[PDB]
Amino acid sequence: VTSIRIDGVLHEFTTVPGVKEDVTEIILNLKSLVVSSEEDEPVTMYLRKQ
Amino acid sequence: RVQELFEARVPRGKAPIADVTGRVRLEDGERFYKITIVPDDGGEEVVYDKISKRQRLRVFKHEDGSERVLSDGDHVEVGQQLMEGSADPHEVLRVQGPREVQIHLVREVQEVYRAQGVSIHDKHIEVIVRQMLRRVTIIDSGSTEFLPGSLIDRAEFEAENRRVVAEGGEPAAGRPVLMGITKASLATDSWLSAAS
Amino acid sequence: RVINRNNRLKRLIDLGAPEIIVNNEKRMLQESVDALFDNGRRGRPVTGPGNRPLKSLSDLLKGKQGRFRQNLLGKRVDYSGRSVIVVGPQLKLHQCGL
Amino acid sequence: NNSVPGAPNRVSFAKLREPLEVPGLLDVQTDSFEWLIGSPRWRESAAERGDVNPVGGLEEVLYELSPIEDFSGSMSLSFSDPRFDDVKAPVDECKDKDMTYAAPLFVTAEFINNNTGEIKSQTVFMGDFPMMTEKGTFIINGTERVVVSQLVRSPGVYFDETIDKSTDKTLHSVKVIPSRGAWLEFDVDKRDTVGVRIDRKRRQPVTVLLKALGWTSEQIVERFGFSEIMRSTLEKDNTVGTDEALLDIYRKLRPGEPPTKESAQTLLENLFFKEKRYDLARVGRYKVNKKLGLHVGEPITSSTLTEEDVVATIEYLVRLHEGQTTMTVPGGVEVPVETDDIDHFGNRRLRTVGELIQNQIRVGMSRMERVVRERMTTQDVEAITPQTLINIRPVVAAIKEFFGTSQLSQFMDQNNPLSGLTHKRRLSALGPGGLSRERAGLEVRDVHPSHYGRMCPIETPEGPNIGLIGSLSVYARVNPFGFIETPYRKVVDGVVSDEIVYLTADEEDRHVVAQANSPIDADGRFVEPRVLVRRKAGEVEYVPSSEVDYMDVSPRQMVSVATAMIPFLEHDDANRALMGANMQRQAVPLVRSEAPLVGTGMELRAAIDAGDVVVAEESGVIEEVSADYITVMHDNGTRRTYRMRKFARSNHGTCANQCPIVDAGDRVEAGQVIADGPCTDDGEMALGKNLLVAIMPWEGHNYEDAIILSNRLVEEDVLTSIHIEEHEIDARDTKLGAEEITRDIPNISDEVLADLDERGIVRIGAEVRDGDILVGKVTPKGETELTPEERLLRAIFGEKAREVRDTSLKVPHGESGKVIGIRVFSREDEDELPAGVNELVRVYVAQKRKISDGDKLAGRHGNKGVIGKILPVEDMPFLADGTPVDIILNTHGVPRRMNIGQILETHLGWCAHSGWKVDAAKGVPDWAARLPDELLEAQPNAIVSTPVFDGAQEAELQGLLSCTLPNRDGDVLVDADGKAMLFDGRSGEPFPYPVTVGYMYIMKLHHLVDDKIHARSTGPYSMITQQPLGGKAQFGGQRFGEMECWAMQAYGAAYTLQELLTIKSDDTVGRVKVYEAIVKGENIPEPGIPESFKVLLKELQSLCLNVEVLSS
Amino acid sequence: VNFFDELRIGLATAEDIRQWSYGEVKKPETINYRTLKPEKDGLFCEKIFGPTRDWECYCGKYKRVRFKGIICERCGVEVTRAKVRRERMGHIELAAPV
Ligand SMILES: [Zn+2]
Repeated sequence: VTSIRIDGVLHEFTTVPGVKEDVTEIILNLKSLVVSSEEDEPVTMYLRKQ
Repeated sequence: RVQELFEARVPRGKAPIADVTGRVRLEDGERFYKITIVPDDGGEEVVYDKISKRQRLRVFKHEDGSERVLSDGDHVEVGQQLMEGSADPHEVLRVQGPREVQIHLVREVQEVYRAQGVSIHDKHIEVIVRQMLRRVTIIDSGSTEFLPGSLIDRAEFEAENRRVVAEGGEPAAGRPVLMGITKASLATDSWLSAAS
Repeated sequence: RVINRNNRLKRLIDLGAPEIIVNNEKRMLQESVDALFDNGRRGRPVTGPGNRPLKSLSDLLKGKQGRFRQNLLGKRVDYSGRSVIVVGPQLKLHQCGL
Repeated sequence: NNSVPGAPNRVSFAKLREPLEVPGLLDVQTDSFEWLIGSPRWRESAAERGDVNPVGGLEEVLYELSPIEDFSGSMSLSFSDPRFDDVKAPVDECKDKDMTYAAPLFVTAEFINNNTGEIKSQTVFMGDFPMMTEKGTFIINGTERVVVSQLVRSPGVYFDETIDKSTDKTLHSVKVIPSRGAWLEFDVDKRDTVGVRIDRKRRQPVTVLLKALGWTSEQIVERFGFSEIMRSTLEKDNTVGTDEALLDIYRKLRPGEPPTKESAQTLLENLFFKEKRYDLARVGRYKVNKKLGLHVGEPITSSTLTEEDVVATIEYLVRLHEGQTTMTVPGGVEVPVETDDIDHFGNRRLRTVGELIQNQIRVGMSRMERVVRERMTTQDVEAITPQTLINIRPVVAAIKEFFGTSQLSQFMDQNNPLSGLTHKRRLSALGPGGLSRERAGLEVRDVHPSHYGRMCPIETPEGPNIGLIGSLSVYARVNPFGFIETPYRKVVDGVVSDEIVYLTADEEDRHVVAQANSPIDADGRFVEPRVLVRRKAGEVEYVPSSEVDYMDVSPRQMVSVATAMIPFLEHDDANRALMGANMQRQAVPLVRSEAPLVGTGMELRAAIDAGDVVVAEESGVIEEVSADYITVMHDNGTRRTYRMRKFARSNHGTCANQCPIVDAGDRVEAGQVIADGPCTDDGEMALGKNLLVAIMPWEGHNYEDAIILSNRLVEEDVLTSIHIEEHEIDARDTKLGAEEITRDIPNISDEVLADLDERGIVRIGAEVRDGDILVGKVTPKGETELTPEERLLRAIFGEKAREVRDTSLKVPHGESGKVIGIRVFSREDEDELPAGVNELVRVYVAQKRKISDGDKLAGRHGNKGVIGKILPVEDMPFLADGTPVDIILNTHGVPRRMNIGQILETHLGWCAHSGWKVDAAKGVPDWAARLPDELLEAQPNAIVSTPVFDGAQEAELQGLLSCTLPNRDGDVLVDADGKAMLFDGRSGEPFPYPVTVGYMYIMKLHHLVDDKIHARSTGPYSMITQQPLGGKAQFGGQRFGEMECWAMQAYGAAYTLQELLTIKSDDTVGRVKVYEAIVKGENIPEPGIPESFKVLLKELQSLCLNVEVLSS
Repeated sequence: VNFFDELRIGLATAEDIRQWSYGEVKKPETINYRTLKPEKDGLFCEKIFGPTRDWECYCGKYKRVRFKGIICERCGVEVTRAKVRRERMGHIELAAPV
């Protein structure tokens, strides 16, 4: 992962209602994510959970 | 110790000095030591009334040993300290001249520095002591304008003395003398630095 | 103070008056000039605030802030820079890292 | 034995049990204020302590004042019973809204007129009071404040003794130091002239003043018959007669005044019996009574000196001169006779915040009552009302200025909770009302045998203020008078007593104190017949096991709070221990904290009492939790909510956050931590991380305290911190007009202001680079103006027809990061602002810093260092199983500094991390006899704790290192000694010899590199001195000391010095020309005349001194 | 330029001070407290020392940059950089020797 985009959030030093940990903690957790790329261009994923 | 030595104030130890060479005739006063030395050639005895709380130092003998006690009736060389301590530079200067006091100061500073173990060359101290003792106090002005008892450097004093003598005017009687760093630096030739 | 007193002298001498007032006024002028060239040299120094002696003209030269001393304490120069130092064993003797 | 409900479980190398839990670490700070204001809890505590008279602070101070009256006796005023009210607004809003946490106080004043006989009583408002929050801090104008205690010498009598160098005879000097009044010095001299020095006067014989009171000569003879020297003095004095004596005393005190009997008679009582003019604190009176054993059976009420005290003092002095050991006075029990010591804690009292605030309000009350009495005397006597009398300005102004400018009001450093706690517990010794640095003697900075148990001897600032700033002991508690105490259990007949009592310095000296570490049988029987003991002063000697009276409580009774959490403190050196303790107060809160693997058991307790961690009040069940707030349901049906501040700038620039560590649907018991603040992990302090260390010199990159770090730390955010800056701009009115923040700004490209919003401020969440504009504003131009006409003219016509300059605020030199939030205060919205201001706006910039080169690191044993180089993860040495190390330490610095404790800490950390299992099938090994039965079986990443002065011994470590659990690969890495075989990352071949490895706790200091680095080539120049500005923020050049001039002269370098002094500091045309020449290819022109010389000329020419140049 | 063979301090004289200065202060008034400008011949009047701004006449008659060495007759001031204000002096006249 290179860069994220959180809807309704303007930067990383803040929180979002409904979650138990702020943006920094989720960024740290996402750092552990492992993915393999087959295409040589920036691709985009989605993560929608309510 | 170094500050006091360079400042050339009254030594705290203030050891007795051998003003003249002669046959020491010392009578040990348990309260105040009384020291007299019979001159060899002739003259009177210089008398010292020193404090007896100390322990007499070595007498100058053929052996020249530190363990020896100050034996009465012996003989000592001019300028030698009779007891442990420090000799006032003015006394040794007046009774020996500038060379002896210069070498004594150099040796004393070198010794105190080597006590701590550090080592430095002598010339760095010679360059300082040369400036420190470069003044000639004058007792009388006579045929000179300057006020008697005013410090004058040796070069200018000699120049004025020779100039006045060459024209027949009587010479001015002056003697060398040293001072501390503060007094040696407060009197200079450039006015701007002095104001600084 | 000095200018004000001089103008009072001028006006008074113009108006005309006996010797006592003129002499007193001249004395006051001399006092002010002495104070300006130096405060506290002689007599009670002038004090306006908190009974604090004022810094006269001559005070610009003597003292720690005297202009003579301050020229020797150094100046702030350009083309400078400070940072921490870390030992580097990969450098020759006549070399340094920036 | 975990007192708190849900603290993490960490078995400890416990061998001895402490019979009492550590008292509230902040009770000392809060008790003073509680006593001062007066609350039911304080009254109950005082009644429990046994004090007969429960008296508050405000009531005492404003009751000792009343009843005021006029000299004519026809009018009087009284007012008592001070009471307080509720709060204005919560603490959060007060801190955020810039208000001040306070509360109003009302005093019921009664207005009585003597000649008439009327009473006018009603409540009166007396301003606000800066109440103290539950964390022992003062919130003033939104900025945290904390007042530090002070050390003062208790007012009393001190018997000094100086030996004459010539006479070689004892000269006993007694000097009395009351709170306010005259000083009496009775000294026996070689001449035997036993005299007095009242207000630094000549030594007048004591007998003269003794007779001045009318003391019969026969009573002098009989009461001093035992004294011989004083009898000789009596026979030697010439002047005799009550009238003659008093007149002579008056002349000595006040010469040149009408000598009359009435004058001296009134002056005596005025200077020694008028309470207002001559007063002593109740502590002083009690201490003097105890010293002389006089007036012991009654509670002190009158606080004035008495004649019997003086006669007893002189009797004591003469008896001491005679050489007696103990002296007795009728009505007084036997007491010893000896000289007093200044550096004894039986004399140096402690004035908490209560005393300081009481004195300040006393001064305010005196100022108010002076004007009140003058007004009542002068104002009409018929329709006068107390409301019109009392003036509230002086007291409020006094308290405000005390909180503002008093040196005892310091910003509470908030790098981490430990620093705040230490600051709250600090014991200052300097400041107003105390000795200065130069006058204070050097001896006071040394330890005293009476410091054991009261003030820690280790913790101390490194700077010149060494010995003047201590810290309370763990178990120290201030007595109601101000003398520090220390718990003790009294041995009655050689059997330890579980019940404990508190003893002060004087009582401690008068008894026998045992040693806590001395073995004691489970039944309370002393196994050893001979037990070491501490005696009167600096004396220790074995004594039979029966006469011993007192025993300490715990081995940790003399260490400070900061020093109490340094493992293996019994192995380091004093200087190293002090250095480590001071370093522990400089950590920086990280992003992901981890609790230490090895640390004392005083970590969680020091965190709960720190106040930076919330805790449930009542045992309830959590319904739901959120990242921003929590809601716990009480068992009584009352819902409560706690709000947790997230990413709020700390008082020192660091960040502070709170992350709840509770789950939804758990019945949380009362007293259980609910959220972890900065430097915390599961409700316990964590100031650093755990790194795998190696001890070996590596290619000189760790030379002379340097340090090497693996890139794994950098790329994993192991030591990444967050720092939040703060900037603010304001638009204040001016005579030429009022400035207004506006998006538009003259002559600026659209791109530059592309970030500002419509209102004229940068949008939140926009990256900012150094030199960028942060907020725009316009400054009007100056022209001719008229106050009465221009206002109306501007109102009717000529609106917005004047020039405006640009003075927008921009980011300083060397700052960057995101914009997290913007706070704007407007006078339109009825927001309190400083006078003469309309719009003050502050912007917070938060930057995430990753540990880099030039950063400080240091363990808990005081071993500083810098990051010499950060090698790639592929280059660091790695264990035989492929585990690369994270940091390498030099070895030559360990034995010279003599801090061997860190080696043991590393070994124990490795042992705990790897987990151990001591063999027990054949039985407990002899070396494992004293190990706790539950400490023989550990798990990977286990937690262990070694209390100071009582921890695992060398044999324990030797045994543990031989039973570590094997790696998952089946092999054990380290040997019994603790060393291991490595593999070089560069050469690829193993080192010829093994090396030591293990986990050691590493903190992060606040001396970062980004703050230090700075450059300056060309920039703004000062206008008054024509020199470049100074400081990194102002983008100014560096200073050039005179020693540099001396060095340049030494080398004989001339042109370089010329440039440094002329062409780069002062000469304007020189700077312009040289800059242009460098821009082009032309040679640098020779410098000119420095501005300093020309200024000196044009200034010296002002003193009529024609200073020519003589160019010829 | 930078050649200073010697430096001698001489005792000045009334005519010397007359020569040095470019004006004769007459009123003690400082900068105006309302318009923040010097008062006529006050302790800061531009007619004595120099223009408050650079290349700026008091009356604005010759405010353009291209005027050096030109004294404005309307206001009787000179046009040079603000620095010249730093290197010109004033002498007060005394009605009574001191
Ligand atoms: Zn003009």
